[PDB]
Amino acid sequence: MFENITAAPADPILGLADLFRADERPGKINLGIGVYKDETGKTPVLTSVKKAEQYLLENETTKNYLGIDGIPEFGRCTQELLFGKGSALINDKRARTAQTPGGTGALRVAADFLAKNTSVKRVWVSNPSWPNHKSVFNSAGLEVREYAYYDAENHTLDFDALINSLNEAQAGDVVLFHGCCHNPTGIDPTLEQWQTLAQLSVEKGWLPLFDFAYQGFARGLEEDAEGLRAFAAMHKELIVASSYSKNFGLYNERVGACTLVAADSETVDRAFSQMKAAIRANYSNPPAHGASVVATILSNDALRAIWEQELTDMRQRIQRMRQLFVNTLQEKGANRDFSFIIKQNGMFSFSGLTKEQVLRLREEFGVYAVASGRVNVAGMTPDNMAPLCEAIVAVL
Amino acid sequence: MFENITAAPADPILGLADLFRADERPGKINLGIGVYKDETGKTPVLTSVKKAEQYLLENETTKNYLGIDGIPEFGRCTQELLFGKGSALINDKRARTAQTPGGTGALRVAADFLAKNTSVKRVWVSNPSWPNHKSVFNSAGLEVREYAYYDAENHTLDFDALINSLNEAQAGDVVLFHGCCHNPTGIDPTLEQWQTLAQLSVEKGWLPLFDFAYQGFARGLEEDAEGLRAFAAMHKELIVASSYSKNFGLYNERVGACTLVAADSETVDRAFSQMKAAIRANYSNPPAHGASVVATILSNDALRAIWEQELTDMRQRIQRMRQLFVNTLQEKGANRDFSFIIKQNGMFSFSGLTKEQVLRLREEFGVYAVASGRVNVAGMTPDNMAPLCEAIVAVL
Ligand SMILES: *Cc1c(COP(=O)(O)O)cnc(C)c1O
Ligand SMILES: *Cc1c(COP(=O)(O)O)cnc(C)c1O
Repeated sequence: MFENITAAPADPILGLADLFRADERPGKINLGIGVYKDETGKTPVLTSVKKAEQYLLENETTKNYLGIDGIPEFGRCTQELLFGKGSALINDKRARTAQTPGGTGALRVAADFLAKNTSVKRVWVSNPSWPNHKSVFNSAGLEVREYAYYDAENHTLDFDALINSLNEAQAGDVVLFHGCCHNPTGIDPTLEQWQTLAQLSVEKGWLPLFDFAYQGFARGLEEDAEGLRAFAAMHKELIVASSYSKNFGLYNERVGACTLVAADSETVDRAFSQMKAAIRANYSNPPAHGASVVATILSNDALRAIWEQELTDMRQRIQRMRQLFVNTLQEKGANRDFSFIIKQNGMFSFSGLTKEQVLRLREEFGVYAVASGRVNVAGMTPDNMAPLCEAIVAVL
Repeated sequence: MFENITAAPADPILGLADLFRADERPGKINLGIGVYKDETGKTPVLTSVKKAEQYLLENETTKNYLGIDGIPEFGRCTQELLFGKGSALINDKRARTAQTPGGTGALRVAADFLAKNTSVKRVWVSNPSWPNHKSVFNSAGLEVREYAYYDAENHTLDFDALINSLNEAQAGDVVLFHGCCHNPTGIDPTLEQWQTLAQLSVEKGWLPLFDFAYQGFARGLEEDAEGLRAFAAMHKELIVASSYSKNFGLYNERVGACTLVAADSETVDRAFSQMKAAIRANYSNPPAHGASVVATILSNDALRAIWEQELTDMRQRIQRMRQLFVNTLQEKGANRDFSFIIKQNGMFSFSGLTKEQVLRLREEFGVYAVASGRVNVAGMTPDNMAPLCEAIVAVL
């Protein structure tokens, strides 16, 4: 039944790792990773989540099943992080949050729910976007379409092409928005554009799906949700797949949320019964440990203050190398002007390199990066900086 | 898009819990739960997994993503538990194990893989079986069929009806077998029947899917896998969805495995690339904590010996109340003879009651049970025994 021919193909970024370890040579630099790294190259456990883990060891007395939608505490800590404390959405009981395995886990649950209970047939994702978005949505029977976003040239958001392209969408189409700037480009909407897009969607009938995975890495936790909240003000129904992998550095514990908002509490509960039916048929109920850590910190004033200092250090560190890479590039020769790197938010950026400068950089220079030219600046440190900017000047 | 009409319906066992807490009265007894409970009514964390959790707090230094198929250690600890140490299957590199979120998580992954990469269209599950089996398989586009198993009368396995019914299956049909006896009935195959069914399947062309969730609760870890191994000897390809929820009492950490075996290593790796493609499009990669606890204990001789003493206490405790319930039923009046309860393995058993003796037992007697008459004997203790056997004699 399986013997002879089934198939393959390698993940874009995930197969690039098995030639990082294999290289002998001194220099070897991996940008092209997807996690954060500190000035010494490690992805440490946060001081704050180690404290909440000692709390959980001493306090937990059972390991019994969680409800299908998880830990209540977690759900409202999420709603308050995504929307704010005083939001018409929370006091009006318009939102329901399922605790889910990672942000990908939340998108597959948005997907199965939508594919099975709704009339939705296409979702519109940006070009470029995170490659695993097509697979999650195609696995739920939905085909994916693309709306312009960058193209390239000016190194910015091509606002008029995204809209002239978004007009080809009909009214029960989902359009997926990145809340916290864009993987792979780091490019925003400005608040005035998020407002210009929230009205459009209200008038054309799109149903927005915000993918929000890097909240806290652009200007701060609150400022990073103003796009979302600018749409949550205008919408009756919306969906958000949030993740706590990159901000609680809780990557392998699989900690995410799928929030559904619906117009009123009676509707959102009927809808959320089917979202819970979807989940029951996938993994049955969510992993407790990581969500138990996120809810213990977010509800403890001491702990939550150490976490926020730790998110501000990561955030400040990435900003530093955006600032420092574009400077070392100037004082190391540098052909092209890279000023665009600064205010392009978060960990990833398109270096601008061709799919030939990347392979020249990788075969015999030791710098790794994704062939699309996407680099992770959190893979950059101060004493690996000038070996890296030198290698890049060598190829233009 | 969601406002007005979507839908509902309640889970068989999972909705029965919200009227357990709501009852004031003294007596209130919940059988109809799905977890183990000790002689005092609690589902404690195992001594052994608390020790492995202190080890993990002191030792882990990162929380970075696991590969798609998880922790290597976990995978071979599983292969050695499912198949034995010296198995042609392991030394010949014929099996690949993905670490998965719970046993349900492994079945949805068997399902998506099969539905998308294979010609499989129907799977045959027993009547009765675990109700969430139809949903997992239907969500993957597969319809479910049923093979006779119990019907009722003799209170045993109706061997000839299951086979006369299994002949209506064609050759790329999956037939799902419960390895460790049967949810909901606790009824086996004997080893001589598992051998009689392994040949049948080899000759008709079925592809077996073993669901193995209660390994260690019938006679012991090894004896409980002899059905599986009696088929793994005869088969070229097979699938098993194993779970560590009920034996490591690790319920909410979501710890399971999906093992694929294929005829040779080159095939099973091609097949397992697509199984990993399936997983990537669902939750991306599995939760680390619980699997990290299972692999730390199974690879430590001290620790693994405390765990096995703890699995033998649970196993001995359930046997005790099977023994004691059928005795208190004799000395408390008792109409019918309940001798069938003993050697009917594990936690659940069909009490034999009608869907009217259950509702009489629940509305004004305080004993809870699933309407199908399924009881959890681990919900039975020594000083709740004679209140419960008394209530049952009262209704016949
Ligand atoms: C990382 C990421 C996710 C999901 O991350 P998890 O590791 O599953 O929490 C979702 N969307 C985008 C755009 C991401 O970058
Ligand atoms: C409990 C059970 C499972 C899966 O359990 P998890 O809680 O997800 O580990 C699968 N099959 C049967 C027959 C079960 O009883």
